[PDB]
Amino acid sequence: ELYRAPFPLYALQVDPSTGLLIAAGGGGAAKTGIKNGVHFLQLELINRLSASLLHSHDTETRATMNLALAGDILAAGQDAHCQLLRFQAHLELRVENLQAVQTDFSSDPLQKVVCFNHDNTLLATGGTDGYVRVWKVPSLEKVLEFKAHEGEIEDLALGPDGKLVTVGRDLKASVWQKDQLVTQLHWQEPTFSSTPYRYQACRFGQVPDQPAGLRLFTVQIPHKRLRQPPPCYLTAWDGSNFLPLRTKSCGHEVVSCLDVSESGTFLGLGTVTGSVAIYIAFSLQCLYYVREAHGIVVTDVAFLPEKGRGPELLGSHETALFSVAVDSRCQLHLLPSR
Repeated sequence: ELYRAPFPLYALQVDPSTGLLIAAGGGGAAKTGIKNGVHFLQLELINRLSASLLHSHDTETRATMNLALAGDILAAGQDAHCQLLRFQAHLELRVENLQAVQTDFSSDPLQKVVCFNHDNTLLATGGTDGYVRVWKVPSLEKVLEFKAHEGEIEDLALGPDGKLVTVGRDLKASVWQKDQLVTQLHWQEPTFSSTPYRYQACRFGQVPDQPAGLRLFTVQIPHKRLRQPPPCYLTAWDGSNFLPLRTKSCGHEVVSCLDVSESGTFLGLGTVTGSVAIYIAFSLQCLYYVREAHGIVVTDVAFLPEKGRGPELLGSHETALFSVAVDSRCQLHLLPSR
């Protein structure tokens, strides 16, 4: 393992400019110290890539369940709230709290996903109540609010030219312009189909050097767990036209997380069983798979950035995926050179 935190990990971000690995989680059973927080780790090449705790930011009783990063600002989902933090280096790290706002309002509320728009002027959130809410940054003035799904929101993504994709437990995947529905994705719709599929993740990526480059990547999983579970699928969509270009089965292990490299070249997957995979995004070809790399659900994955401090750390290797899990561990996954 690269790092073992004092609590189960739920979310990961890698800052290209500072070279910091930001791992967040909670629900840790510990007498004194810390049960919930965000840990900032300095990545340093040594003799071999290595991680080291720089700053431990305590979140009191609130487990950080998701993260988004925008320059020096970190947005952190905690219970039914989104908290903002500013972080800067000097090696010391100064971490200021900024505003927070409640983003979910069910009878058992929880924020499930957060991300920025491109210019980091807006923040979009989604949770158990089915409402997408959009907030100005850093003021957290609410600018939009609308019902996106009839159940919990599982993921969302702000794409280029303003488009928002959302996926819920209501089996629908919806594409929005502000609060207006542009279209839905209809992949999900035989007679003896043992289970319907639901979309579990959604990410835009811009595949570099490709003229038909703009993509939306989704993951579909069986809605019901079955004795023999059917496979999960990874689907590449045209990012502008929303046509399904390629659908690849990606195993019977339930996919728990997706990430696209900053470049748009690579996809990372984690599963409920703790497995980790790297795919080539243009063709959905698996480059790397390790079964049960963790003991338990992989909660998030994140590539080493191709810009900033990343290249120096990567060395001869082609890319690096970090994974985190409920086992409180952060693993490194290196692709071979060339």
